[PDB]
Amino acid sequence: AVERKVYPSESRQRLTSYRGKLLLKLKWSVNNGEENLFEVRDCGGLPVMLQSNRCHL
Amino acid sequence: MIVPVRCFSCGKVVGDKWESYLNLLQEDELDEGTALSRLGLKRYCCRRMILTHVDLIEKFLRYNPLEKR
Amino acid sequence: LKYICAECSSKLSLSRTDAVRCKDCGHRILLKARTKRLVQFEAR
Ligand SMILES: [Zn+2]
Ligand SMILES: [Zn+2]
Repeated sequence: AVERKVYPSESRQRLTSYRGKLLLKLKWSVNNGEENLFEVRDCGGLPVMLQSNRCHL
Repeated sequence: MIVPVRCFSCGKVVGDKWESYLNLLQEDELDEGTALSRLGLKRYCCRRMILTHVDLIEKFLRYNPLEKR
Repeated sequence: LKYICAECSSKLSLSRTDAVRCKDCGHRILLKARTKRLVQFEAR
């Protein structure tokens, strides 16, 4: 569905972590450039610090 | 947080003077000593109670769990 | 009505064996409301 912004007050009240999704796009290269398979992979919810450029405050 | 009812040292009721102190500071251009004297605070024990009050209740009140923000 | 949404602050009644969420918005945190009860104190 459509996601909604989460602010650290909710993380504090829920007694859980305040983390954002981390995405790496792998390069499944074969034979030095014969063909490359690309696929972004989510690698868990990475914690972020407050008041940073990746925080909603 | 909110103004104390009485002075800690002597016990004089100073809880009814915080709003008047702010009025005399804002409307009238009174310095703090003059405003405290004109409120009737002569002892420095009573003067400090109003001269040094912080009034954090106003900042507390902005976080209201009972009204949509 | 015994609960308050932690974000939109709208009073909501949560029945037993029911989803714990605000009906208006999608918030899963609810605050128990304080109802009228006798609570003695000493003015000291
Ligand atoms: Zn005094
Ligand atoms: Zn709600």
